[PDB]
Amino acid sequence: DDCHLPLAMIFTLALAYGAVIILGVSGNLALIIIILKQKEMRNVTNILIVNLSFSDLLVAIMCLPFTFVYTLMDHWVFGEAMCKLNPFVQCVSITVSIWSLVLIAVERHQLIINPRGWRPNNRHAYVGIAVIWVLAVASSLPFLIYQVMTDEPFQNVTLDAYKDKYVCFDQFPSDSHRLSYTTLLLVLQYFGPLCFIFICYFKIYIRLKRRNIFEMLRIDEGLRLKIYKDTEGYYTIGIGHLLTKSPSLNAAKSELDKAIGRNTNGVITKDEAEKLFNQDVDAAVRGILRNAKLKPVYDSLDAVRRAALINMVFQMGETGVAGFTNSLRMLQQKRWDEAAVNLAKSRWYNQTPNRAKRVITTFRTGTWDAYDNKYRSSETKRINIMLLSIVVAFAVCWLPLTIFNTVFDWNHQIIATCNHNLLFLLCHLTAMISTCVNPIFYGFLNKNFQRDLQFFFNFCD
Ligand SMILES: COC(=O)C1=C(C)NC(C)=C(C(=O)OC)C1c1cccc(NC(=O)NCCCN2CCC(c3cccc(OC)c3)CC2)c1
Repeated sequence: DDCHLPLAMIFTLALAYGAVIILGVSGNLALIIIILKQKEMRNVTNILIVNLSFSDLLVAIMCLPFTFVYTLMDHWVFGEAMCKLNPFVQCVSITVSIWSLVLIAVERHQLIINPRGWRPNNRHAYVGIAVIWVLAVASSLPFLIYQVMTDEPFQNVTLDAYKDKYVCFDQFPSDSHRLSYTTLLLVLQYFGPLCFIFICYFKIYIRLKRRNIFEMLRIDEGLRLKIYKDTEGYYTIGIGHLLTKSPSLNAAKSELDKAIGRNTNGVITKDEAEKLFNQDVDAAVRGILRNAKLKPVYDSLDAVRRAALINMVFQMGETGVAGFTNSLRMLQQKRWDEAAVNLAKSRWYNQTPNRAKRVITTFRTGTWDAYDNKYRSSETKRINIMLLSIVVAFAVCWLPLTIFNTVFDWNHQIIATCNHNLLFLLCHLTAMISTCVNPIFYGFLNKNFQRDLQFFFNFCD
């Protein structure tokens, strides 16, 4: 066989695997214990995170050490029971994690669409996790059924006359049966769901940008649920939405019952106000793009700075903002500090300083730091970025082993060498690291958990 694996690699790997056990097993068990006993911190997202780290506890116990030890041997010393479970319990774990991450993305998407009235009773999450586990066990079953432990190796193993040497290998009906199962598993259970997860998180980001523009105008133009007479003298409702220039209150009430399409009687809801504000934002955007002066300036700006421009259109109008000739020129040319000086030298700034000072600070920094009251928008931005990073870390971790496994499923004829076993252990370890990314991203990036894990570890002493 001309084979020779060095002990300089073996011990370094044993240290690396042992580190991923003590960081994984403890971290995933700490994440569970904290969320479980800490009631009210056990929300739909957190319940699915406990389910996610429970599967990562199984692959760390049932699969991780047995695969490493078997690789360094020409025979399976753990029995038929541990042999058949190895690909099954690993597959179930990848699948449960995939669907639990899918469910988290759907829950986060429902929260960004409707945060006000979304009060979910955890029973739908318990229903989800049960369906996920039944779906995972079912789809993974052929690995358990077709994994074999026979003392009849395909290849020459080292002689041992006193004991019968057994080998743990996959023995599917045929190569087409194995390859067909494996390719739709990889496509429909790995790539497929992941694509959908990223689709949701993109849709979350897009709807969050439009709701950030809502919070900006709420603080400035003001959110009113009753038909009120504005500075001009005409009837308005919500965030500066004009009904009619008609002086009759009943004539103005008729426009609201037409805009909403419901018998309002002068009173509308918080959600009803956001729906019309978003329509005005689109109407303003359409106008800004129709405006030759304001179109190159809007196109130049980022999401935050475009909102500062929209806030200005909502206040002065299109002909109003167009009058800021030299200031818009500077904003177009990305001179944020120079433009902040010029926008303060206006008749707009002197008249409405409180609003202007905020709009100017947003045009200079390019962030919602001017509107510090909006800290609720800043928190869910951090949570969704962390949750997306968990998905990417999961996808990247398993990707080298997923490639190694398919490459050798199509090239099943190829004999396992010392170079293959080293490459496999480097892929297996990277995949095993996914067990650690769940508590490290939910600990060192989550503010609630980092202080809580320290007030539990030091409390034990
Ligand atoms: C829903 O997503 C999934 O279910 C999976 C993903 C995403 N990610 C991994 C790592 C999987 C896994 O661990 O599932 C249990 C399965 C999966 C995917 C594709 C393909 C496969 N193929 C097989 O298991 N073939 C059966 C043959 C497996 N052999 C791979 C090579 C290995 C080996 C080991 C040492 C040296 C070698 O050199 C030739 C070869 C021996 C076992 C699995």
